[PDB]
Amino acid sequence: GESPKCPDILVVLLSVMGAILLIGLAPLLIWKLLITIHDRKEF
Amino acid sequence: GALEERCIPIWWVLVGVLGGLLLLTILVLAMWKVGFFKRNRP
Repeated sequence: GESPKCPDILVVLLSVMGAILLIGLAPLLIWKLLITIHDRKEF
Repeated sequence: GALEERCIPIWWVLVGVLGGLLLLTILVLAMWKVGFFKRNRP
């Protein structure tokens, strides 16, 4: 950014690992959420 | 002013991908084993 024109390596590495979690969790979260509603929604 | 000195060296990007994916695998297996995902309803 202002010297580390190259963001810190650890910061970048951690961010990628975090992004992977969000990507993997979204499909699962949507699936889990839909089941809960079909399951929880009192008919 | 030569090697812009990559702000994204190839190794670290590659390494982060493997670690994040490995973590997802363990979480998915754990949820499945607990039946969390088998729980579709009781």
